[PDB]
Amino acid sequence: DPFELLPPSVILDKFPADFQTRISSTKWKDRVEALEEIHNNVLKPVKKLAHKNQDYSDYLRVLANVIQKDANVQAVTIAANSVQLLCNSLRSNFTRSYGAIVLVPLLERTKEKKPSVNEAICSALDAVATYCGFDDCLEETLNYMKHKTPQVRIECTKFLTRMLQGWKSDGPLQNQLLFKLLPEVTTAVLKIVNDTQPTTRNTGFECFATLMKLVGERELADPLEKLDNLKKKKIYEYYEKVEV
Amino acid sequence: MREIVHIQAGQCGNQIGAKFWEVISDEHGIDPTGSYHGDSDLQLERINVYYNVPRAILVDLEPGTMDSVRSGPFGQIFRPDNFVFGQSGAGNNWAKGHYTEGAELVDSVLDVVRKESESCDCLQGFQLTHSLGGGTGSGMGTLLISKIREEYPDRIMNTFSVVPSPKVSDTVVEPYNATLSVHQLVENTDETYCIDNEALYDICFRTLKLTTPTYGDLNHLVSATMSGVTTCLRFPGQLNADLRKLAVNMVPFPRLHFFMPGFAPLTSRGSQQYRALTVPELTQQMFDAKNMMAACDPRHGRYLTVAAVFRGRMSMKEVDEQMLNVQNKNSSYFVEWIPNNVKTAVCDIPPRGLKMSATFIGNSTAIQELFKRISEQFTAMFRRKAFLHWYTGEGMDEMEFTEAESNMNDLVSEYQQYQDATAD
Amino acid sequence: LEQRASHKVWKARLNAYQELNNLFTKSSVIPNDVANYWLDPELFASYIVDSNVVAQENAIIALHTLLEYISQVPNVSTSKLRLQWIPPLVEKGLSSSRAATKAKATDCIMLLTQSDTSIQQTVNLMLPSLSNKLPRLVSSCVKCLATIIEEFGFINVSDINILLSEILEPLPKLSSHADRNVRSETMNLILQIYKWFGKELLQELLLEKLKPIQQRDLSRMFEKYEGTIPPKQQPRLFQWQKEQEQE
Amino acid sequence: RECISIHVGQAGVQIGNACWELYCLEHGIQPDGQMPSDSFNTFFSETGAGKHVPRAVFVDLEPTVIDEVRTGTYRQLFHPEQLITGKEDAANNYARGHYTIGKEIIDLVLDRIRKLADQCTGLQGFSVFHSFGGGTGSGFTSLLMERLSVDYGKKSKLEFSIYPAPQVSTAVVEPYNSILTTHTTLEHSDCAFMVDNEAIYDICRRNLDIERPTYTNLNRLIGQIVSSITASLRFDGALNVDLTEFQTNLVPYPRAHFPLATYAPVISAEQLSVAEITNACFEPANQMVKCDPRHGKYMACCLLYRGDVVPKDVNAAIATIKTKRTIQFVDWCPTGFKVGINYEPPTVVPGGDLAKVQRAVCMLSNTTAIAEAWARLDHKFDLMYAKRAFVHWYVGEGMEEGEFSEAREDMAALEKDYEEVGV
Ligand SMILES: Nc1nc2c(ncn2[C@@H]2O[C@H](COP(=O)(O)OP(=O)(O)OP(=O)(O)O)[C@@H](O)[C@H]2O)c(=O)[nH]1
Ligand SMILES: Nc1nc2c(ncn2[C@@H]2O[C@H](COP(=O)(O)OP(=O)(O)O)[C@@H](O)[C@H]2O)c(=O)[nH]1
Ligand SMILES: [Mg+2]
Ligand SMILES: [Mg+2]
Repeated sequence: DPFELLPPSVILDKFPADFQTRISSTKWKDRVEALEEIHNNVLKPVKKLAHKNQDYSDYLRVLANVIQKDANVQAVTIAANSVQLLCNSLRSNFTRSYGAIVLVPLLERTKEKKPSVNEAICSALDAVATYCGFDDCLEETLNYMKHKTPQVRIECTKFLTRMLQGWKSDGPLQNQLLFKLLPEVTTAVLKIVNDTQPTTRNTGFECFATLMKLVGERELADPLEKLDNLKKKKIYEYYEKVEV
Repeated sequence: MREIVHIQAGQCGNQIGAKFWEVISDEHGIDPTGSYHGDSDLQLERINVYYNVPRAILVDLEPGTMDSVRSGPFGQIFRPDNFVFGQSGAGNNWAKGHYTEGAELVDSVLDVVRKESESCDCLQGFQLTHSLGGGTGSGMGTLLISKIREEYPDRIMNTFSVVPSPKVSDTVVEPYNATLSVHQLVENTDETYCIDNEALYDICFRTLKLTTPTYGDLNHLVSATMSGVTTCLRFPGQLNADLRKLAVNMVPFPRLHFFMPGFAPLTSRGSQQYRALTVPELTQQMFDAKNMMAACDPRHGRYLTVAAVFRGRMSMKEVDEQMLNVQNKNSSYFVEWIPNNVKTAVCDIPPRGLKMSATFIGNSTAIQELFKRISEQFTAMFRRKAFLHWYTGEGMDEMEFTEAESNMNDLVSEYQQYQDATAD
Repeated sequence: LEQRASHKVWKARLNAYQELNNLFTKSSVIPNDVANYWLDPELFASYIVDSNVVAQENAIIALHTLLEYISQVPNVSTSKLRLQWIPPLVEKGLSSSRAATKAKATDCIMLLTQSDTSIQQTVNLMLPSLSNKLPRLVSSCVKCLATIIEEFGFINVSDINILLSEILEPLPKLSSHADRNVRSETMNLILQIYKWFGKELLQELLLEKLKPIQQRDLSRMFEKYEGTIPPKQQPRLFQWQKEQEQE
Repeated sequence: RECISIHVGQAGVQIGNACWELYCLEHGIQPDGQMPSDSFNTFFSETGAGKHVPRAVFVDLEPTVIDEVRTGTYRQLFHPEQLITGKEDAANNYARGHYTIGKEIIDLVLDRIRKLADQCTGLQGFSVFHSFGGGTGSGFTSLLMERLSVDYGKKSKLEFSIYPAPQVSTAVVEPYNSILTTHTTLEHSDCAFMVDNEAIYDICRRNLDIERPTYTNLNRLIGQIVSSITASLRFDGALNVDLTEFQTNLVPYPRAHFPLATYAPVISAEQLSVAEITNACFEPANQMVKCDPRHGKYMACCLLYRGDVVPKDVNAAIATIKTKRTIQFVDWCPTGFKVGINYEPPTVVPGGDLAKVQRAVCMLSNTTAIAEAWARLDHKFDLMYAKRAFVHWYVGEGMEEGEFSEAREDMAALEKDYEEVGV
């Protein structure tokens, strides 16, 4: 039995009037307090949001606006933690409109290297992934593995690794993973495996050994041969220690 | 907490019931036609409690009692709809009143009870007068109480039950009926004034020097006691104002809610009271067991709680002094572990006939003497199994008698426990 | 005296109830067309509310032995029965002040509960009675609800989530009810839900909302409980379960 | 700086009448609300039509007492939405005031309080008037105090409790109700002035020369002493100008927040010096709570003079008492007596047995000897609870029996708290 049966709570009435201008203000501390209030006072207490007839796609598109474009790294951190709370306390809601409204912004902001901030952004991306399975993330996660920033490559690839470990789609075969496996997934993971940086390459080595674990170390033996014998024994290193 | 619905059931029920309405109609200045001819505001201040015309329902299986009431003095005032009467009588069989014949009519009664309660601003509770040795007053009364208790659980249940004595009726099934009814009242009522026919005869015989007391003579003692104990309820006053507050300050343990009433001075039917008593004299009619309406000696037990009602113009300073005196000069008779357990109240309007008067409501453990008497008579009857085929024929089981016997003895033991208790 | 079960005098109905009670024990198990207290269950629904406490109790023990004479095939028509019968049983049988009138009414519901596939069709009918004027009724029907669980339990119940919500909803008001018994006997029903699920679930939705003294007593009650979080074996089985065990 | 008054139970409501009667005489306000004449608007608001309305709520679980308000001399003063009544009273049962009956009306009461708080700009807190032994006074107040600590949590709340006394006691279970409310209202009250009805009785028999005082007698005397404490808030004095200062000056321990009030002079209507009245503040006969401060240590002490007073006479009277008596203080206390003066004369009621005096004083002192008062309640409580007497009434109206013990332990712990400070 799922504990989710609890009555739903509504937070729209909780919002204050001086919110829209405060979040869209030029003073950083206005924006911070705005987000920090509705998070600590309004989101953190609740444990289940209202599924029925509640449009959060006005609130969620302003969390995206800050997570993407807001120059204050602190305002980003507290926003991605808000986004996670919505996705966590309101499971089964982020079908497309919600999920897609924050997805591509979150992937852009993995560029952030401050440990606390990468913690919050990635943990939020884990929330949308666990509730949007492979809807829009699989295609767009690949897109941002091809991105120019080194950090977004290693983090969006680690993201595919996180998701792949929790891959348990229904059906015997012919899932979205197989329709695009060799065409897109593998051709994109090799771009990581053959990166200029070692710490980037080393993420690909896991993200390829977590791939073989899912789809058979024999099926992918074709691009394994085209790879260096030297990179091969690093990929195998992770294959032996990686589970799903 | 304003209105009180009144009920009277059985012969005695309608007798002392009508007698009560005679007394308090006068005291409030109402004539038999139902029109105010008084001359004071303290009279109509809380007339809404018992009146609307009385808020009274008249019940009996004996249909003759109908006419004994209406042909009485204030018989014209009662609402015709509130008369609910059966075809045959119960004939001193509690089972007929509780299970068979009284049960068939009890629904019609609840319909009128509902009607009277429906048009009440805020009900307090109910008020039943009846005898315990009968079949209707005891059997149908206790059945009516339970039926009200479950239909009105947010209200108080207060009964004026009179105890049978061989001195007033030689019927030997009365110990059965009364024991069965006490088994009911201990579970179903919040407060019960125990009127003992044993004590009413001994007062009419020994104190009033009447060689043959009649019902009217005993009924005179009752109606005056009732008006005395209901003085707080019918006139403005700080202390013991409503039914619930009274029971709160009188009943420390739910089963031990049987009050020993008594009042002063004891007068005859319409005799001449030339010399008015003094405040210390009235006070010394409390322990005076010749003024108790229950046949018990307060000296043989201990008071848990006491409520005194002094009626008439007098010194509130002197009353406080005399009550504070009599308590500490007899400190071994009032329980120590309930501090300030005696409460006194004064009412300026005296009862008609008297310049001053005083009623003494007491929860005394001596009341166990009364229940001993009923139990010994019940057991003497029950051990020889006399007249049981009456009750069993009406659907009762022999087991019921044993349970009522044991339950009353537990009630006696409880009183004895708190009598021997210590504060230390 | 077959139609005298609706006669005007009480003592002739009292007979017909004893006559019936003797019939359902001495009648044929295969059953005479005379045993038509299934197709018209309004009949016994009337009898349980007899308007005479002594003849009522005799109608309930006749219903009781009727309701165990039906333990034989083919009686798939136990759905109609629980609808017609347990509302009178709860409303005026559990309600009763009589020692035996109550005890046999509960035992009857037991037999109607195990007629069913699960406990769901029983709980949903006897839930409204928690919102009744009379405390001793809600005092009692919370005890009866609590022991259809401790002996049966939740199995073969479609969508349990809807059912647990429906019985957890009144528990805050019941535990703040005036009557001592309604409260005391509500902590027992809480334990019997704890005794079958975890402490985590109750404390998230319910225990939070009670008086602190109350949730202490509930914790003290769980320590004295020994045995696995869901009970390994139920103290009582349903009809389809016992028959499946036999074959 | 606005302050809202609340009156619960007959005690609160009827003492309220005496206080707002006395407030309107001190402020020259008419029974109809008009005024032919700010600091006093801490207590009153204003209509567009020049009418001055109190910032007050009256509550009783029973009409009788409040019905006389809206048909009395001051029926026009209050808005009808301020006077709230139920139908069934609590019947001297804390459980009914707190659990059974109180929950049926608590929301209506809190709602009407919001309407007075919405009219206010800088609300300070609440003054609360209620009995101890009453069912409404004990149960409902403690409930309302819990809910005010939520809906207005970040502000002050002051009590005006009527300590019970057998001379006017209406119930046996008054020790129970007192202990029960004092337990649940201990955490939610910042300061609390007890009023022993016995001392008020004793004073009225000795100095007012009345054989058997009535409630009007006691309430008028009480209203005079309540006015002396709230005078600093209503006329903008120097001492105790807002509700926080009461805690600052008199409360050096959150729990021990029960000051002893002493008032002089009480002159019958059938003048003294500044020194003579100040000596009477250290005479037990004029205290509001019956105890002996000589058996205890002072945690704080304020003097609120009002009338024809010369500030130098005060300092002389202070030095006299500080030298010619031995008022023991605790070592961790300011050994100096705080003082404030308000030159307006003590107003009495036209017709009152209390006479107009030239000067008057009200000494507020948080002495540890007031623990003697708690000991008297606790002892009475112990006797009845030892046999579980009257307990079924409480348990039968939604209350757990354990709550009795949790309250008694909180009272035993408070008695130890008073001891350890004074050793
Ligand atoms: N000094 C003073 N004491 C009062 C007054 N009114 C009541 N008391 C005391 O308060 C105690 C309780 O009585 P109430 O305040 O009337 O009770 P309540 O608050 O109305 O509660 P319930 O009536 O039970 O609903 C008694 O011991 C009285 O002595 C008053 O006007 N002045
Ligand atoms: N005090 C008093 N007692 C009565 C009166 N009438 C009957 N009793 C007593 O009540 C008992 C008889 O019950 P009764 O009320 O007459 O039978 P019912 O008509 O079936 O209720 C006996 O113990 C009588 O002593 C009366 O008028 N006054
Ligand atoms: Mg008769
Ligand atoms: Mg009151």
